[PDB]
Amino acid sequence: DARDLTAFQKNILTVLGEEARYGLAIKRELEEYYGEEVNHGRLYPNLDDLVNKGLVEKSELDKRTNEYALTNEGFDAVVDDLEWTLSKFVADADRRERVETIVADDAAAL
Amino acid sequence: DARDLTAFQKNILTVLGEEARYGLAIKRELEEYYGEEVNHGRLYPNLDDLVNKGLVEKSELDKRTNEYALTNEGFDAVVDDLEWTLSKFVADADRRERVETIVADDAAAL
Ligand SMILES: [Cl-]
Ligand SMILES: [Cl-]
Ligand SMILES: [Cl-]
Ligand SMILES: [Cl-]
Ligand SMILES: [Cl-]
Ligand SMILES: [Cl-]
Ligand SMILES: [Cl-]
Ligand SMILES: [Cl-]
Ligand SMILES: [Cl-]
Ligand SMILES: [Cl-]
Ligand SMILES: [Cl-]
Ligand SMILES: [Cl-]
Ligand SMILES: [Cl-]
Ligand SMILES: [Cl-]
Ligand SMILES: [Cl-]
Ligand SMILES: [Cl-]
Ligand SMILES: [Cl-]
Ligand SMILES: [Cl-]
Ligand SMILES: [Cl-]
Ligand SMILES: [Cl-]
Ligand SMILES: [Cl-]
Ligand SMILES: [Cl-]
Ligand SMILES: [Cl-]
Ligand SMILES: [Cl-]
Ligand SMILES: [Cl-]
Repeated sequence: DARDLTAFQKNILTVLGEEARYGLAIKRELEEYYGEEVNHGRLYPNLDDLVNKGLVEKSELDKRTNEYALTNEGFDAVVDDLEWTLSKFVADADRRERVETIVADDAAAL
Repeated sequence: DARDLTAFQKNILTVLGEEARYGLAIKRELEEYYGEEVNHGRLYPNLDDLVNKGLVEKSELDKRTNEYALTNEGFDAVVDDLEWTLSKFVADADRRERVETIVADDAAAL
């Protein structure tokens, strides 16, 4: 599994689970999550790690810009952790109601 | 913030989101997740960290039950990360349906 990834690496995969993105756009999504700046020197070595692990695929677009996307193995890692999180969180009917409301509101906002 | 926690620390919170637990029980749940041993010396220093951060407490349910449990702030942290994860995962109708099915199957197992 990918269950030994860092939180930062897992968050990259979560970002790419929404859609494929350029490196700079991943950085912005992570900054919005953390509420803090994310340095290029942290992001890109971690992207290279995820590509080497087969969880992310890279597509070069010019010379300063790459597009990154989940592989199926990377998507499986996102789903695996979501399934585990939900298995623990959905502990009674009120928890089930909370989750279902979140999902339906996210879908309605699309 | 709770968004700066390590993956290991976030996984403790997830375990306690299911129910309050004795330390040895947290260890078991984490070992089932990771598929590798989790040493005393990794788990308990991090439990102490989460207590000092106000996310976990030692609770005394009755006179003979003293377990680890989420504080209100710890529960907020678990919900906050689930909300962010779902906001990125629920990216179209098929993703919506997938999460609905995960939740329904979890609920049925209760
Ligand atoms: Cl981490
Ligand atoms: Cl991290
Ligand atoms: Cl994480
Ligand atoms: Cl983008
Ligand atoms: Cl870029
Ligand atoms: Cl960009
Ligand atoms: Cl998750
Ligand atoms: Cl699971
Ligand atoms: Cl309930
Ligand atoms: Cl709830
Ligand atoms: Cl309901
Ligand atoms: Cl609700
Ligand atoms: Cl227990
Ligand atoms: Cl114990
Ligand atoms: Cl123990
Ligand atoms: Cl026990
Ligand atoms: Cl498992
Ligand atoms: Cl305490
Ligand atoms: Cl709680
Ligand atoms: Cl999550
Ligand atoms: Cl959010
Ligand atoms: Cl899907
Ligand atoms: Cl059902
Ligand atoms: Cl059933
Ligand atoms: Cl049934």
